[PDB]
Amino acid sequence: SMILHAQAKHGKPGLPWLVFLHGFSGDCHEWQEVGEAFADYSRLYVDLPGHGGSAAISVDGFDDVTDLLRKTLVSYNILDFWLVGYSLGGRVAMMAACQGLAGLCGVIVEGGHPGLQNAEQRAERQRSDRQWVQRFLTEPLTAVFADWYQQPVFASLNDDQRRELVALRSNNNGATLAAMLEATSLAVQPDLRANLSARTFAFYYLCGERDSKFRALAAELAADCHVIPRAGHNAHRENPAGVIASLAQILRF
Ligand SMILES: [Cl-]
Repeated sequence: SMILHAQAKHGKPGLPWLVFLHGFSGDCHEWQEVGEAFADYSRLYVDLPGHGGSAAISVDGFDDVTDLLRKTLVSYNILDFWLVGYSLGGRVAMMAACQGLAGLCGVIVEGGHPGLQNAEQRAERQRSDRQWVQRFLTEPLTAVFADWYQQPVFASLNDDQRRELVALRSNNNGATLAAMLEATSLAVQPDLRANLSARTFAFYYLCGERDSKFRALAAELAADCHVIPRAGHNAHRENPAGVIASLAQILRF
């Protein structure tokens, strides 16, 4: 059966694995600047459905994604690991941990939304996301991304940072990207605050000093929050030395 495309790097045999999950439009290169600091651990850089080398892999919902995740982990023979997810990757990570994974130590989430709290909020999100879908599904990505990185969550960016990101993300497939966006929209995602608060596994949170929206969301979660200095929503991209120190504080204790 099919499994997610991933890049594996081996570390010491007695340490767990660091399973890294990128955000929307990203690929398995997202966490590599950070991940490579943890030379003694094994690392698995995963490509989510519709991204990188997993572009052709199609999913309907989160269930399908977490089934691909369970199967990928089994193929790589990962029995002991941590799930590290950024934003979209952060949400598939929380979703996967709550459904249940064999040999999970803990989940580290960076700017991952734990879910909307009412049917009205979900209705707004579904409307706004369906707009984005058609935009990715038709229009040139190079133009769609220019608007994508102007959303309130990316406010803290300067135009120089924004130019680079639009250039990096434009190298993608809009149809597969749109199908993923649809399948895992925050509108369809349950409110996992209860399941996380149940404290079924170790759970940590990171977000940038400048990520006002997710700093706020963290206050609602039963988890430690590491606040990355001089960084925004994608804090590992702006301050990797900061994010390494935070992950090290957690993993090496
Ligand atoms: Cl990003």
